Amino acid sequence: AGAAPAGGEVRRVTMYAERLAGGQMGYGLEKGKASIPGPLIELNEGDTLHVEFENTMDVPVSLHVHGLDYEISSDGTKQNKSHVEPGGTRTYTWRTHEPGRRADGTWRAGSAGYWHYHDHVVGTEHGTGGIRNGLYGPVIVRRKGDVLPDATHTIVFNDGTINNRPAHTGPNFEATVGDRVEIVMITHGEYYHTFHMHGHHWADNRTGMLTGPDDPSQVIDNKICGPADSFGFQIIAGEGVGAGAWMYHCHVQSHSDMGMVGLFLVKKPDGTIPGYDP
Amino acid sequence: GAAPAGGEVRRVTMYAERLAGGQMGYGLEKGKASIPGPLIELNEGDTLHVEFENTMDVPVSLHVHGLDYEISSDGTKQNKSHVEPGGTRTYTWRTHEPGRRADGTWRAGSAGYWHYHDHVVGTEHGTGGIRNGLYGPVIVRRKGDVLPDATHTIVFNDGTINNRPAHTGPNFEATVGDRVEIVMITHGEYYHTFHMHGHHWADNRTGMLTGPDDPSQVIDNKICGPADSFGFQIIAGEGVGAGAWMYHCHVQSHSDMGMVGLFLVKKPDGTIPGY
Amino acid sequence: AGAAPAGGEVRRVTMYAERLAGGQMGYGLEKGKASIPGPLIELNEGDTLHVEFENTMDVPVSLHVHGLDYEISSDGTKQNKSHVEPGGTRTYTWRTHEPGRRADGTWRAGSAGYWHYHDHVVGTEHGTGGIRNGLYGPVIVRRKGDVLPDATHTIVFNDGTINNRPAHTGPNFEATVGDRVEIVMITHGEYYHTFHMHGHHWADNRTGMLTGPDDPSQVIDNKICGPADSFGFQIIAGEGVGAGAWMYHCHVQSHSDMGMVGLFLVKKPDGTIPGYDP
Ligand SMILES: [Cu+2]
Ligand SMILES: [Cu+2]
Ligand SMILES: [Cu+2]
Ligand SMILES: [Cu+2]
Ligand SMILES: [Cu+2]
Ligand SMILES: [Cu+2]
Ligand SMILES: [Cu+2]
Ligand SMILES: [Cu+2]
Ligand SMILES: [Cu+2]
Ligand SMILES: [Cu+2]
Ligand SMILES: [Cu+2]
Repeated sequence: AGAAPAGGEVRRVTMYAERLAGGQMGYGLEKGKASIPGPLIELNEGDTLHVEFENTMDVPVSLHVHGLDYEISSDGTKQNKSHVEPGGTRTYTWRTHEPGRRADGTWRAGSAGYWHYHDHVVGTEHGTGGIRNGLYGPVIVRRKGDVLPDATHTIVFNDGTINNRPAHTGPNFEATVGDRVEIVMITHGEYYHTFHMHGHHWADNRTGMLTGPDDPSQVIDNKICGPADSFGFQIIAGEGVGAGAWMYHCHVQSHSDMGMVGLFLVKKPDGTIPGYDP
Repeated sequence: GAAPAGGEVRRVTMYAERLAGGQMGYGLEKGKASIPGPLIELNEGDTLHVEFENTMDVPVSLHVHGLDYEISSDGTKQNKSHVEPGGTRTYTWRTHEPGRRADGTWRAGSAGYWHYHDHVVGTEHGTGGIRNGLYGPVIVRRKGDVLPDATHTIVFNDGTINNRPAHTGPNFEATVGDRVEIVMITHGEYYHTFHMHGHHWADNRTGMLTGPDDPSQVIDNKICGPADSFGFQIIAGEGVGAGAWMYHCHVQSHSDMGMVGLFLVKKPDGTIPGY
Repeated sequence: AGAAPAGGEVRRVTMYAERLAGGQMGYGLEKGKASIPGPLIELNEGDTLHVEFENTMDVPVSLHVHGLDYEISSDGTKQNKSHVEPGGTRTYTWRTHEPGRRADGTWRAGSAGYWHYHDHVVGTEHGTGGIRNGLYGPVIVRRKGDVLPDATHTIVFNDGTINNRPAHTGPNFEATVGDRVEIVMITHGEYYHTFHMHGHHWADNRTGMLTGPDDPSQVIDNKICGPADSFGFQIIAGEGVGAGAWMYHCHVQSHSDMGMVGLFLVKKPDGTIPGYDP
């Protein structure tokens, strides 16, 4: 229960790229704790982030980010010699800005939104191998006053997997009726997808909720997405529909049949989920 | 005509039936199933009880997008909310108006262009049921929405329009000046792009800009994937006049192989120049 | 540069459809100077354009435009005999209109937007051959008061090529830090794509810029698009990021690996590009 403050802090974090089991690779904030997706990075508009990056891996790796402000030296491409050699370290810097009126009279959009970072050098100079291996994660940049959620869950459609998981293994997320639940939805790889949530719905705009009665944004429960698309939203769990095992899945039929499905488990306050019997 | 405030409790019967050629369809009366299924129209606030009967020999279900439904009306075998052969079940859809929540945020209303479809035939995601034709449109209107003269539903289902054989339309007729509503739904395996000659719409809830402050892009071509639904109203012939106005998927092999139809816009005298 | 005036002029131009080398086909405003993409057409809402069209080729050809007001005789399809026979001429007329209140109290959208024209009869009755061969070009319709760019660049994803160019050959576009640069981005053919620009971002609305602090449009740097989609935007070159070779590419991973890539070369005021060697 709260809102994002105004930003402008200089922030620091250590990040590592590490091999994981089965040919996978992940980003982590502590050694041996790499995850797919990588760790959620949250900033308020105006914040600067210095990522003190370490490549623990035996092959080059990079960190490229969407939406945020970065100089070429933090592009994270071989083009710009801003990759990281094996065993090497590098500080990537991401800046963000508030919205404001330009001198030419136009309005400059702020950095706020649902973004993501990923590798750009593993396998190919566009990171095809590193992204396939799991080198991706979410970045939320919040505008002053944006509503904060009770929990945030990241769902990545990477080719024919969710979060590089084996088919038919979710992931599942739990909430209680009334929780404000934030979804970060990212796509990667070769395929288009359509993200669908049973029992819930959001506005197709920056925050996923209408700004008020004048917001003409479409309200949807199904959204087409392709490689490197990112969007997000906040829903009220069970709003107008109640507790239950609410499925979410890609709606491309073969993709849902092959396992691109998971559960949003919404509990009443007493913890019950009517009719859930897996 | 403009939509009123909703709030009524409404009722329909619906049946799932086998149709010719391994197809299956929904209908509001027995032996009268259609593909797409019947158009369901509600005002925000309405409740709909669908007294549903599975007349076929395989399980079927009814799952809806966008509307408010309890988990018992999800329409999946996972919840045992499917309908066994010969069975019946009442699925209930509710709808709500927009309004501010107690937490201070704005809750969107139910209004928009939605759809219902099977979730259990062939697979536990309805792949065979959707392929066979078990889909239909639902429109929920907001108080004050302008009402159209006609509503036409165009479903891109895999490589087909409305499960029709290639190059068989469908076509739709209007008169210049008619306010025509299009419901545009996609199902199956493929992405598509919907395109209309001679006409354009806003990429927002209603397909019409709300006024001069609406920044929505105006378009005549829209990418869509399985279970996407959108809709819009056009003034037939507005700024362009009468004629056989093509619509089609703009994916080139799809338009070449048959996902094309005609919006046949008539002069007042009933004729179409150039057709 | 400034702002678009109110429209309402009646304009005329010659257009030719011509064969080019390698089995290609292009539109041009001067005989012998066709190009792929075709010439940029720019109109202010309310303007009329009479295109005096000549088919110099040995196959029937047409001119079909998106978004604009055209009568059935300027549809440019075989079904109403508005194609152009080999050697023939025809006047295609495009009209446009301002937004306005209808007498019924509803709001009529204006013609403004990022549009395109292309063939509709070469090879198939949907122009599959003509489009593949290069018969496509951009149309911009501006609203009174739209900000004018310093330059406009057109990027067409046509099947697996950019602008029918051999793979890995760009195109590249040059700008100086602070330039107001306009991108028109058109897709054609068989495939879906995702368009991504490093170092830059835009608003997913008509103009690509937020109208002000009440515009809830998502700000993005990645956008899914399919055959005959058109969108555009304006960016301030290097805004918040500095000079550099800023890659743009399809983000479908194999497409970026197969050469659907180019460079937005943003130069320092001294004309140099840091970290880039030509
Ligand atoms: Cu890139
Ligand atoms: Cu998918
Ligand atoms: Cu659903
Ligand atoms: Cu990327
Ligand atoms: Cu489902
Ligand atoms: Cu298609
Ligand atoms: Cu067209
Ligand atoms: Cu569905
Ligand atoms: Cu066409
Ligand atoms: Cu591509
Ligand atoms: Cu077209």
